[PDB]
Formats: sequence, structure tokens, C-alpha cells
Amino acid sequence: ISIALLPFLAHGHISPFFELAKQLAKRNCNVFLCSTPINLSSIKDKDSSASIKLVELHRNAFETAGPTFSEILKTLNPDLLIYDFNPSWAPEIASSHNIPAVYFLTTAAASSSIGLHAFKNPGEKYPFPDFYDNSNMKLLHDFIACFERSCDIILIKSFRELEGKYIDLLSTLSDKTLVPVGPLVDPKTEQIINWLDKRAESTVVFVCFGSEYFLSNEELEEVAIGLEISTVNFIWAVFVQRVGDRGLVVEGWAPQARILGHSSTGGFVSHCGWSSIAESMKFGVPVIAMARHLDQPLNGKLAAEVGVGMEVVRDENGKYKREGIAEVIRKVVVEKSGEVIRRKARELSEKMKEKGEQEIDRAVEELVQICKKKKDEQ
Repeated sequence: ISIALLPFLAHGHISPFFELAKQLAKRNCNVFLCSTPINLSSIKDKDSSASIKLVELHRNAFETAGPTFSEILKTLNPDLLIYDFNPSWAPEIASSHNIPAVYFLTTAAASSSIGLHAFKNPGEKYPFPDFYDNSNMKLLHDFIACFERSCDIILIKSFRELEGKYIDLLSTLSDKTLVPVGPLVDPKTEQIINWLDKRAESTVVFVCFGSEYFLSNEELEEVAIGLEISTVNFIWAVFVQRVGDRGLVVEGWAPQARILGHSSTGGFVSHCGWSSIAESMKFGVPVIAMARHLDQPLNGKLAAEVGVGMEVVRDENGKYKREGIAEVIRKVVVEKSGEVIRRKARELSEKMKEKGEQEIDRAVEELVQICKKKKDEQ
């Protein structure tokens, strides 16, 4: 019934853990304990009366706060622990208190399946050349650990409608049952909504590259002029700002969820972050893939494999050109050739909401199953 969460010390992992906390606190009234440093928990203090936040005070010294978290568990004594990828000692300290440990993967199943296959099956080739064409130690073991030490199941921030094939592959490779929990979700924003509401339905393209790379004056040019000749409305949260074909540039944080959820948005030029793609698919907004580093390319083609997006065609090797961007924008958002993509995005969104609440409900009942298998000898 009671669960304790130990995310990693990064706001990219605090939000998914906190949203999972809110989701598990509204079902089965799971007593919820979330272990975060006071500075990290401070940001989440807004609508969390359901969860209970617990402080943790410490080369991240995180790799030294083992006994501190041991003391926290000795006081809290949760019926189960949900750990992240890098705490390392989390699974070990939990077992020293006879607490079953379940791993929470906040990344796509395919990107992890890449490395997990290269270990479980060394020379057997990835099962799909289209996605990955296969044809020094002290880190590979630390990647599999969180999969190996996970008790029975592995929770994943993903949904079957996007990568059920890769989720099943990860299940077989890890020998664990992959349990998907689906996707998980200031006076300066009124101008944003007042602008988007006065535009027609599914005609605005939302452009954002997260905060990974502000690009450069050389790369901002290729996307700015590409948006100019696209001849479509856009909200590009970062021509000459005054000849922009009906667009709005924003400096810092933008209403990403509120823009994708607005009915006037019918396109999302994205760097293909996992949370970004999940949000784009929960609101039925097709994806314009413009990845560059990390697992973002694998994500992009992933959404391109299922048909809810399209990648820009690279003319060079470092970056793309305005034509490559304008062509795909016009094809997806405003042209008939992209109707396949738009239809799929809406149908998949309906499905993600048609099978609503069951996935986390099944996850909760399987977690309770884990807890009851541990009721051995009282």
C-alpha cells in the first residue's frame, strides 16, 4: 500500500516521478513518500497535498548518501521502493531492509533495448535493421543493474500504442515484465493564449527545441527562414521578427502543454525529447522531427515508424536547410500528403484516452501483487 520514490538529482527525472506519485496517490490511496533534496522538492510544492515529500541532505555525493537513505527507509519503511537509474545503491539498500525494489524507466523502450540487446545477446543483431542496423565496462554493468535488480516488473513511462514491439522486446531481454504507465501530463502567458485562440483550428505549428541547445546564429537562421517560407502560422519558442508570416517568438518558458492541447495547433517542430513526443501524442499533434544528439534521433524515427510524424531530410551532416524544413512542415500540417500522419495522430490520441486509467490501474494492482508475494512468514 505504501510506496517510496527515489528519483535522480535532475529536474528531467523529478517531474515524471512526481506525476507518477500523483497518479498512484489517487488510486488505492497508496501512502506516498518521495525522497528529494529540499531544493529539488521546493519546485514540486504546488499541487502535491496527495503525496508526502521527504527531504534528503548530502562527483554527486548522491553516491555517498547511501546510509542516509538507509536511515530514511529505516524510519519510513515503505512497502516498496521505486528507484531511478543512477542511485546504484538504491536497489542494494532496499534489499537490506527487505524492501522489494522496482525500476522506473522514463525513456523510450527502444533506445534502452539497443544497449540491453548488445549485452543479453552479444552477436545476434538487433531484431529490426530499419530502426537499428547493428552490422569500457564500469558503466555497461551499471546500466543493466537497474534492469537486473528490479523486482519482478519494470515500470516504464511509455505506452503500447507507440512502441509495444520494443516494450515486448525489452520485457524478454530483461526477463522482467514491462509495465507501462502511459504518458504523464506567469502573467506573461496570457498573450500566448490570446494569440492562439484568434487563429483557426489545426493551423498553428509549435516550434521548440527544449533547452538542450540554443543552436547558434547560423542554425537559428536555417529554421527562421524555413518557418518564413513555410507560409503557416507558428509559435516558435526560442523574418526579422517583423516579417514573420503570422508567428510569435518567446524567450523562456512557453505553454507547451497548453499550446499542444489547444485546438489551433496542428504541428509540433520538436527536437524529439521523450516527454515532448509523449505530450505531442497525448494531444494528437503530429511531429516534425529535428533531432541532433542523445537518443533523440531514435525517438524521432520511432514516431516516424508508427506514422504520427516525419523527420526532416538532412542535406549536410551538421544541420538541415530551410527547404528541408519548409517541405516537411507544408507536407504534414497543410498538405494532403500528410493526411496519413494527421489521421494517425488523432486515432492514437483517442486510443491513449480510450483505454484511459487502466494502465496505471493495472500497474497499481501488479505493485500490490509484488507486495503480497512478499507477505511470506508474516
